[PDB]
Amino acid sequence: KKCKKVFKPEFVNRIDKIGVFEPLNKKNLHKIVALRFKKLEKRLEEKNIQVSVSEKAIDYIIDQSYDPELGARPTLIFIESVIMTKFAIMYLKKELVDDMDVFVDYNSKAKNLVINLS
Amino acid sequence: LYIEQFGSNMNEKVRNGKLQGIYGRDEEIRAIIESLLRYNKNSPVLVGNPGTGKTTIVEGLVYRIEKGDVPKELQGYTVISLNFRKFTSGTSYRGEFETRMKNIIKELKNKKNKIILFVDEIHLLLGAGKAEGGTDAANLLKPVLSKGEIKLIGATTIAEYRKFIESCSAFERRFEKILVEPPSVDMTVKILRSLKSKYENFYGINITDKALVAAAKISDRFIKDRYLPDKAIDLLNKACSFLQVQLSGKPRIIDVTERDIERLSYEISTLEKDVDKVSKKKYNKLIKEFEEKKEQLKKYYEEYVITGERLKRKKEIEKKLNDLKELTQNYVYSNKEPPIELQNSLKEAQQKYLELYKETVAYVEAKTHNAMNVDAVYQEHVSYIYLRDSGMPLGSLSFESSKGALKLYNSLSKSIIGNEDIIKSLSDAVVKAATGMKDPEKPIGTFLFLGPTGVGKTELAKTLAIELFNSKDNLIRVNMSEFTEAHSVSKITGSPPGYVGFSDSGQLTEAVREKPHSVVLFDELEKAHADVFKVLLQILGDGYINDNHRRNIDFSNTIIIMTSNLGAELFKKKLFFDADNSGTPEYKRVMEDVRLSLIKKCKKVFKPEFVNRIDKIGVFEPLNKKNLHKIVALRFKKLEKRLEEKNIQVSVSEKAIDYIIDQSYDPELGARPTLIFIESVIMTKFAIMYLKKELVDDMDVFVDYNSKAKNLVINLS
Amino acid sequence: NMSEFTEAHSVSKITGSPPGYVGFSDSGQLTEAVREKPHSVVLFDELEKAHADVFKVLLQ
Amino acid sequence: NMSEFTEAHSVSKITGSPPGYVGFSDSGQLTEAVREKPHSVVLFDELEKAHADVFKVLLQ
Amino acid sequence: KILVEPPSVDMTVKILRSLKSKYENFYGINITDKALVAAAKISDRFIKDRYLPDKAIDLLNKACSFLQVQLSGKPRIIDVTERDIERLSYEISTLEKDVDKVSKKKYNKLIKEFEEKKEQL
Amino acid sequence: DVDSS
Ligand SMILES: Nc1ncnc2c1ncn2[C@@H]1O[C@H](COP(=O)(O)OP(=O)(O)OP(O)(O)=S)[C@@H](O)[C@H]1O
Ligand SMILES: Nc1ncnc2c1ncn2[C@@H]1O[C@H](COP(=O)(O)OP(=O)(O)OP(O)(O)=S)[C@@H](O)[C@H]1O
Repeated sequence: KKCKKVFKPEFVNRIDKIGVFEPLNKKNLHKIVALRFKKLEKRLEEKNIQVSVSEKAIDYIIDQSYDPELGARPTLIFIESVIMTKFAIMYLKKELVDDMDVFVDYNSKAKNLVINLS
Repeated sequence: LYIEQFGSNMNEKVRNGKLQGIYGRDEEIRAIIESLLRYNKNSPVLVGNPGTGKTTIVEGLVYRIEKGDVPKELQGYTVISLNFRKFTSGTSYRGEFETRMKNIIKELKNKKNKIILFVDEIHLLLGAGKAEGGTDAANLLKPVLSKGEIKLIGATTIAEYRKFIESCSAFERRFEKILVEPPSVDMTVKILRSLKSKYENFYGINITDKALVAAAKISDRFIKDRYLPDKAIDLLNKACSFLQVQLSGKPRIIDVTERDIERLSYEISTLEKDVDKVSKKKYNKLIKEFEEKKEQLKKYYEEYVITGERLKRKKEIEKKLNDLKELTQNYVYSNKEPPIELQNSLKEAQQKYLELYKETVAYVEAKTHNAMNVDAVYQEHVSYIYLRDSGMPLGSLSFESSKGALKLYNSLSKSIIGNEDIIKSLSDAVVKAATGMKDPEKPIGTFLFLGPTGVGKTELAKTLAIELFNSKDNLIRVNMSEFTEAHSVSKITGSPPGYVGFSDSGQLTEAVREKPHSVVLFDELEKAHADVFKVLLQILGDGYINDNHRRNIDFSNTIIIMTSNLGAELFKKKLFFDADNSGTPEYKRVMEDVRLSLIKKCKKVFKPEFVNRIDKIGVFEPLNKKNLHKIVALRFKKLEKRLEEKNIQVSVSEKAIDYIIDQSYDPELGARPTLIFIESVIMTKFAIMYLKKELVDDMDVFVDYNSKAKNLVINLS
Repeated sequence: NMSEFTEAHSVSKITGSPPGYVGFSDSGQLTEAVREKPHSVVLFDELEKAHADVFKVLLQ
Repeated sequence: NMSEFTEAHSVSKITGSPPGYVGFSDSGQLTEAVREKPHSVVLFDELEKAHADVFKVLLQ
Repeated sequence: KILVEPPSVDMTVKILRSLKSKYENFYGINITDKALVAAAKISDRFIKDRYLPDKAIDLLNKACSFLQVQLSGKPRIIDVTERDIERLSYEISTLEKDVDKVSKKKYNKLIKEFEEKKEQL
Repeated sequence: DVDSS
């Protein structure tokens, strides 16, 4: 009913399929956030740092980054603008070896460990 | 036996070894070959990107002929490339040219012999050329190239090939559009990897294999006008002129330090009978300044030898690898006949790459962009050529690689002491950007700034070009109160075609092409027209803005700054008045309560997608009196920079601090006229006192208040 | 970038300048790209900002 | 295609570019195809799309 | 003005069919009649800048010299894949010793495909 | 926290 006001009802005719996206459930975000670390590996594939994130790390992210109303953009911001900050800092001086199986975890301490294992 | 000096020889060049070995392109080669052999017209033309290889594909064809990787109908033939100068310059008289036209074309039709024609640029045949100087648009070969008699191979670029369509629309069905594709960066890695044998034998210097991948991938996200094989190959030839200059003979750094010996010490002789004023104060400085200069001299020559000592180690131990391998390369590899040096001396040679070469890896982080004795190719030396070629000013963010970047938080804290949480997010963004980390299609450094009118909203911003880039030129002031019109949208993206100002490209699109690494202001957003905000939601979202050219502009490594007032309507009754105590119990929770209500205004004026676009929203506290102690004092440090010619050194006691503040400050105007309150009482009368001869040259003005409400003329030596 | 078409003045971006004006080497914005790439996925990012006259071009 | 005639200065696709400007070859765009095929049915896809300057041509 | 009209592509099937002997006898390879009707329908639906009796002929012209590459030479895949065997082995011959820790995976990329490419062969 | 070996 809005596409016949704004979009001049022939557009309702001409378009084959009007897909309508749901807001993101939290069951998807265990995968959608997990996809971004694989795309984060593609930006560190020169550096050969393989960042592996488990669901014990994902749950801390969703609880403190996700509202449904914005559709999980700031969760994305929360990865890049917060936890990715001193992945960059620890690489500057000699603290990030270019071959470490980097892992993220929470001991339910409200505190993060990034685990470096060769 | 045609002369072929009218054009140029082509087959014998590969016989001469000038083109032996070309990375093939099999989807492209057969498109030439399958054009050639049909019953009808036999005219392929290479059409594609200028930045792609045009000529080098046909040069690959000659190598395919001599090795016999051609069908039987294409064996033995010779390409002829054409020297376009010899058409018009050969016309010494009118009757002497066109016999050569008969000499060519009678060898084109019924020769039935070795015949392949090549054209560098068809624009030099049809776009240029007199009717009397040779082939033009009005000459022959138009009704000839219906038939498959003559076999030429052309090379044009796409947007210029569109001139042939609009010229007369008759060559369109005589030549053949063979689309030449861009070579898809991961293949250019395979191209340059095949070219490791040639450049290393061209000039000798060893090329690392990290930087070869880095020569291509960094060329993507940054350089736009050139394209993939030109970017991937020119930089390695531009890696020559950085390495060949420095590694042959003494490097440039040592030459720079030798200049300061004769330039600076020359001025001691220039003041002997010069008992005139202040300039002899340099003798208190220049002797101490030479002690600042000459300590840098003593370290560099000592470090140069140590790096040269690594050259004495590396260049000899690599010669030992020929002993350790070639004996094993002929059936001893199938027999492992020494179990002695194949485990001991080989691993220790690798340990020298694990010890002597890692020190050269450790040499990079303090020798970020130069190289005194380095035969490797590090990735920062590759990206320095990008700094050397692209729109980069001098010493800046990237010139202090990976070590000064942590210290950049300190210098920016020397501008605005207050508002750490804003600058902390500003601190990480540079660490995301200049440190080889993730540069998304999101532009790096997008931040909203909110506060009352007066606080250092754009202060932060100026210093991000004054202190970071050290240039004051990456700043782009954008008066968003000049965009109050609904028509003002076109001032950024340019004008639609055929209309007024289409020769322009847009005001802000043009400035980014001149300076692709810069800081971007947007000054007064609260007055800006609501449909201009509709443009910015894709600028923060994606780098690309299409234009009048439909050119692609990126905003990678560009800090976008979003200052706006929006707070004097909410900071209303001086809620944060006297926040000097900064309020751990209440003040802090007010900053939670305020900022969520400002996001409500971001929902109200902005149609809140900007919240999804902006990385981080910062809110400025108003200035406290503890802030006003040190902050007002910074102007007196820069006061002596403009007034050292005047040589009145104004000293500010702590008594002079609160006299300025307590008559002028409010949280409304954000200590803006307080610096004017400095200028309005004391600073106007220095011009009068300089006219007559009282405080002219060497007079230490001690400014103080003894609760006496007047500046003092108590003066010292 | 469908945020640029807020103007009714900006419709001739897509189909090109009419004759007697500047663009002839530029035959149009979306027109020449599809001729260069007839196998493509043509985006339209933000329709709610484009002007109603730009939508009249998309009707065909 | 009525979609290209939304703007006022789009009449020049019917009667070609006016003389003395950039263009004037292929002297009309309509009224060349009409001269090529003077036994034809001439479509106009919509009519509400066009600027009112275009309709003064169709009155003739 | 004696106007030449375009030849109304369903009639150009008869035009190509009259010319089949001038292509079959020219170099040797038969042309099926199923490809003729499809050669017309690509001229309609897809290419629009060139005109009608060219595009029906010029695709079959490209259909002529396409199979000549296969039958009067090496076929498609054997010619292409053997070069990638030679090109990637050339690229190993450019390396022949590297530093570790990065190129380890690149040794584990190029070398492992040679067993894969030759089993494809 | 960082956990390095
Ligand atoms: N496949 C390739 N292998 C190696 N070098 C290549 C290749 N393609 C291009 N080049 C290099 O590209 C440079 C020449 O530019 P090219 O784009 O090849 O010339 P072009 O294709 O004719 O483009 P124009 O028409 O001159 S603007 C030379 O340095 C070549 O070595
Ligand atoms: N922490 C600080 N460091 C240096 N200067 C400051 C600081 N805080 C305020 N200022 C002064 O205030 C000015 C800040 O400029 P602006 O941000 O333009 O002020 P404004 O009145 O908020 O105007 P806006 O932001 O464009 S509406 C500078 O010229 C500084 O001299």
